[PDB]
Amino acid sequence: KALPRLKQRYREEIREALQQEFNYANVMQIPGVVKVVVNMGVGDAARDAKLINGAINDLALITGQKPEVRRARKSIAQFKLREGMPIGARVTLRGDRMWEFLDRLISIALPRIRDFRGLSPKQFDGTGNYTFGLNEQSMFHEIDVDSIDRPRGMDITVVTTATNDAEGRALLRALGFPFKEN
Amino acid sequence: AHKPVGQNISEVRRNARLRRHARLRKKVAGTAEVPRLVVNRSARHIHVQLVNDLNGTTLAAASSIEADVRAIDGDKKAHSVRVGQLIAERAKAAGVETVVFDRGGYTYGGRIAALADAAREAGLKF
Amino acid sequence: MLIPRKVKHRKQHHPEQRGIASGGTSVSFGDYGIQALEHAYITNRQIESARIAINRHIKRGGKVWINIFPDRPLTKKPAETRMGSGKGSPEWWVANVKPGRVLFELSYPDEKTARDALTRAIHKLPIKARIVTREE
Amino acid sequence: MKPGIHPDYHPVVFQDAATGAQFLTRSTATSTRTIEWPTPSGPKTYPLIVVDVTSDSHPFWTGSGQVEKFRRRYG
Amino acid sequence: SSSRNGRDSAAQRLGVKRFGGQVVKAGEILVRQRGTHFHPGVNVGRGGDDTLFALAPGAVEFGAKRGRKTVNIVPVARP
Amino acid sequence: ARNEIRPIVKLRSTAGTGYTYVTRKNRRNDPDRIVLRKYDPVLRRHVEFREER
RNA sequence: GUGUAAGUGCACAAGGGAGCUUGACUGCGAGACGGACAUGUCGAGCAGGGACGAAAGUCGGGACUAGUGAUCCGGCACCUCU
RNA sequence: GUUACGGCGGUCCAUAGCGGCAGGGAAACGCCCGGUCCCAUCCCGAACCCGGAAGCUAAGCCUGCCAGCGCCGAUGAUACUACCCAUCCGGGUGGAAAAGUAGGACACCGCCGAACAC
Repeated sequence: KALPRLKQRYREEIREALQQEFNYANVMQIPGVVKVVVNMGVGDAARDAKLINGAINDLALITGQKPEVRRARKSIAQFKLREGMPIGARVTLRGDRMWEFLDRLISIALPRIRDFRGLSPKQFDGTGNYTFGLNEQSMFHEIDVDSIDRPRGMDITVVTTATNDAEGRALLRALGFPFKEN
Repeated sequence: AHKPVGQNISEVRRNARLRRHARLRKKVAGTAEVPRLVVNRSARHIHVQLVNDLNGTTLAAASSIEADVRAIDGDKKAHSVRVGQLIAERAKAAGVETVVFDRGGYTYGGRIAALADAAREAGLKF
Repeated sequence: MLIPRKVKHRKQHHPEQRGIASGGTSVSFGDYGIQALEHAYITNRQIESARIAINRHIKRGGKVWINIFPDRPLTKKPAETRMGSGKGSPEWWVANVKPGRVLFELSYPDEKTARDALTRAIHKLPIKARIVTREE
Repeated sequence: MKPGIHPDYHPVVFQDAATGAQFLTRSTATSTRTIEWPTPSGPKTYPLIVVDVTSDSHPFWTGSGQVEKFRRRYG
Repeated sequence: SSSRNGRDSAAQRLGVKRFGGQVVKAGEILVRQRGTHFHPGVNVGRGGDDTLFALAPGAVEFGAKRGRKTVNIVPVARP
Repeated sequence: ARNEIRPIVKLRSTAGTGYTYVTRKNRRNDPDRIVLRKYDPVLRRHVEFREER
């Protein structure tokens, strides 16, 4: 007994508009976002093993779920990197929590970037999966932006059952990502 | 001229099931006095067999499709329970008391486990 | 000079001199070829001498292919040493050459000069050989 | 989701402090990260969060040398 | 002025020991081997060193089961 | 081999009310020595030993 | 990739990961390999008493082969032997 | 018995695979709706698990088509070889490859269950 904003919108308008654009036979062919992905590469694992915990705490406060700590399966010593050194955190988002996260991101933070002209239409890949990146976490009001001791940027990537970049960009437009309309 | 990209989870789930079922099958055996109790599940209904892997033959059978088993009202679990009853009766008619239990590539618990536990209760030795 | 840049095993048995060719019994890339008849080990220096013999007999333009490469070493061991006490070090590199096999292929227009050149390169080698046209 | 608890999850009302085009919806943002004023926008009552800036208050795609001047300025 | 080579390792007597057709008792050793060059089939068991042995008497049949050479044992006919 | 203070060190594993020393060779740069352990003694049954050197 | 050299094998995984955990047990052992001799190698199956598992069943160290030294003479604990 | 059905298996396991084309959804195989209850994520009801049948055969799957990517594959000859003859060379009786070729092949078989029927 509840509905998020973007999901109600998705089931109302966007499916209709893509149908009226691309004319699929079955509606099962309709594109739909599955999951959302978050990652943070600490990179100074061999110099600060504590920024890892810092990033864990930030993403906790940001996404409302305890992250995963991705280990280094290979040992490349030109970076000090050794088998099992924690280099980064990672979180998966699916469902109502995902739609809420996109609502927050599109409505609070991305309208808080400094001189946001536009996210490119060219972060796609093969079929329409949008892989962008943030330099700082100085933007989410979710975050306690008084306590941060360093910039700890991140990298986001958005995956969809779309089959090509045209359908991907069209769907993400209907959903309200500020592309550079070109 | 629309065209897809790759694997659907139906294919994934199917071939993973076959993968782990024919993993498990290494240890399970078949014989006409100790046959294998295979189970084959779907979301809606369920099927089971007693198998002799010496000849790849079959001695009993049951499923939740038969109207006499649909005459249950209760949960999926209760359908499964009555199925275990029927297969106990049929197996012990055709002349099998002891068997093994192949979970067929599925996890134990829920409908599978309630079936098997009903059968253990109603006489089969496993 | 012809040598490989590296071999895995730098001390090998002596190649065999038994049997006829399986490949290289057919001129490939030129017009006028050389074909062996005997069994022999042909080294680096011989082939250098021969290609120079050919290039100093055509002297301008016309191409020369060498379908052989010395990829099998042999081991001399230092002088006046009693037998035993190991296996000597590689010093020169041979290619085995079974009868029927083709060594050289020329591409120069006139058969006169070409046949003569190949003959001058035959007289720089240990084997009886003959000259080939690509035809049947 | 699972024990080994995550942050807490409660609704939120993001009150548009730009032009009054507010938002309100379920979230994982709560005791964790919420503001006072439990204002019911709906049949129930749940926390509120002043929204210093947003979309309809952030000019962007979704929101809104010269010689002819030199000798305009230089007369 | 030394040959630093010269070592070697004594044998282990590996290979097949009861070929096709023969009569074998129980617990008898068909093959000694390092890896599972030959795998077990029916009425055959594996060891620690990937040796094989018989679990039931009978006679041999080196057949394949999905691309892998197996070893089996079949019932002798009782006299 | 010898009796040097090797990394793989120590021995003796004695039993409570069970006098059947079971032996094992283990390291000693790790911490522990007051938990785990089990085995079958004489006249008795599956019960708990110490690593007592 | 497999702890460590190489080979034979491993995707049906013996590779990677998580939960319990001590069978890295006791008393034996049919029949066999290899075999100068002493050494050496596997071993189904039985019994007590256990682990894991829902059960079937597997567990008498490590994916296998190397990682150590006969006999004599002494040393420590236990024995209802003298 | 039978159809474009499902499931368990087998072949000394690609003659069975990959890719392209068309085509099917009665009961079933499915995908899908949602996390109330068992149960679960090294975070995520994504997976496993649970409760149902709004929707679609788009995909999985099954059916036919394409010998194209791969595979299979002879006869005869040759290489090699056992034995014998033979003063070097070479040869005779028997055995017989690899490659290549002709070709084959878009698998075959068994059991139970359904649906269908006398």
